[PDB]
Amino acid sequence: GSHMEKIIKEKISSLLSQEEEVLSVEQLGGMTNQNYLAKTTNKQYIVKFFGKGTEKLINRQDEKYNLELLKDLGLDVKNYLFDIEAGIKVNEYIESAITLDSTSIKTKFDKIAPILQTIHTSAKELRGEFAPFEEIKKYESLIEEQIPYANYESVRNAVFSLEKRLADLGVDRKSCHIDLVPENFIESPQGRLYLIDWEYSSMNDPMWDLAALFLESEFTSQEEETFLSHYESDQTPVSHEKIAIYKILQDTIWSLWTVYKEEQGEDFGDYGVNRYQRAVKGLASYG
Amino acid sequence: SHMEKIIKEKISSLLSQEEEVLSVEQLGGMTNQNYLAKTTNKQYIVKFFGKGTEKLINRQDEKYNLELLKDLGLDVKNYLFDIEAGIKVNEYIESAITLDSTSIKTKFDKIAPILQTIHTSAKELRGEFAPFEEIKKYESLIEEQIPYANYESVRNAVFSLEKRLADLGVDRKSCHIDLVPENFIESPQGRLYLIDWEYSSMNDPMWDLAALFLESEFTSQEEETFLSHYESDQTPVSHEKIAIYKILQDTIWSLWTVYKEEQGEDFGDYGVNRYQRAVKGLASYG
Ligand SMILES: C[N+](C)(C)CCO
Ligand SMILES: C[N+](C)(C)CCO
Repeated sequence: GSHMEKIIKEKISSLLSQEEEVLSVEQLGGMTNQNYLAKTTNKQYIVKFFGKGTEKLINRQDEKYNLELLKDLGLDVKNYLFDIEAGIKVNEYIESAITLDSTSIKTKFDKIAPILQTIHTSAKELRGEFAPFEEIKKYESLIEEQIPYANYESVRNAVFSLEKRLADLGVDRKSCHIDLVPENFIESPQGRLYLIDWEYSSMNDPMWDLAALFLESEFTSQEEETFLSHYESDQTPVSHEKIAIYKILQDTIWSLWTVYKEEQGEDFGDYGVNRYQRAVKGLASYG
Repeated sequence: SHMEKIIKEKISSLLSQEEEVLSVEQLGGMTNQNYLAKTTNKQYIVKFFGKGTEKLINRQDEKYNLELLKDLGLDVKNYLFDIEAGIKVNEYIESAITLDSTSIKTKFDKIAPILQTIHTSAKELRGEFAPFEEIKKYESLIEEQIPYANYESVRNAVFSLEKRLADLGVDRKSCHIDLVPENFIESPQGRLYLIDWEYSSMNDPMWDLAALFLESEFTSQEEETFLSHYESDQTPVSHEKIAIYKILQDTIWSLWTVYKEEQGEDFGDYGVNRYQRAVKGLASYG
């Protein structure tokens, strides 16, 4: 316990049917939000309190709209409560589910590719657009201290030169998840894969999501080619160069996100610097 | 030579009063019979349509297509196109550099915008290049049995790619269809010409890219570099489609070779080597 325990009980009893009590409340990991697992008599619930500083990062009204909008696709787990004023959301917790990792993900291509095809060709108009260069400027002005990363102004300029390349290649605007870390995929006992945690989801080019999938799980070149044969279709075209560019933009943006989050109280060790350095490496190989 | 005579006869109407034919030599070439006529002030390519090629190429469409493609300024000047005589006469670019599989690798910045120009031309060429239909076409034209080993099984494998292409999406654009490096000619004034449009037809642009890569044996790094010059919002690129079209080209042109050899040509090992590269491609693709 206890006051956090009290709040969590104070906030999920309205979901508890006649004759039901909370057995235990456990803290979970997580990067964006303050997460808990509430175990009850009948079932378990994921409780997510909006993380430190995230109000500037995520439009929570947009997120709520997007959760409702995407429900019929059946990709995510259920949301039981989404209460913006209280700063809380409660999701279904899938029992005996397996959370994917960078190793186990390599065995699930035939399940992941159709999930991504589903969202990318859904025609869903999400509230909010992910404009990568605008996002960089966003994190720049949110960060109070100077950005700690070496040679930033020059790296930033090299990164911004990619905007013209993207415009020349053509940028698509489709519903995207935006954050394809392997832990966002869970497999239930029946063998059904779910894609969870849509809080960053926004309109973007689908090559962003492919880049994220590949980067976050460190796909090999062969693995990328094999995944792409699962994914590529008339309705889901693939540009390899766009993927390479979005990998650089992602490392750039999330390294900045890390600086912001760490000013808001977090500590992610070397997460931020490692991503930044990978962006620099990506730039050198690209250019 | 009676050859001398008919050549003089044909380009006669192009020459003036004391303008004369200095010499005539035989050129290389795989589809037609080609000759260089050197005259007082101009040099001309004289092309006699190859034996049996009327079955392969619609010459009336080719003439039409020539006219339609003129305002793009890609080809050299055509002076004569006589279907009845079975002859065309083009300008021969003096002291031009004919590109080869080596020199083509230094010309990406000139080639990519040529291919962008044709592929985004919005022009409706007469003739559609449907590769699986083209395979069936060659099979019907070939009189003896196709000599290639295990052909039925290989053909089966090749035809299994029709459905893959349909699932990837097939575009329909004006294409050159025959991008051997020798079809690129560099003038001493600096411009690159793309010549010999006789196979040009509506097709997926990934076919032209596959032909360019395959005929000059691009390395994968060279392909990637080339695609950096070519890829754009208007000219999107699919790596898998390029790989499939390479297999299709090797198959089709191996059959073209059997057909041509039945007309009396001898291309040495060209046919079997292309067929076997399709076999190799199919193995590497699966
Ligand atoms: C959003 N990050 C990519 C920074 C990790 C969160 O899943
Ligand atoms: C048409 N081939 C590809 C067989 C060679 C002619 O350029």
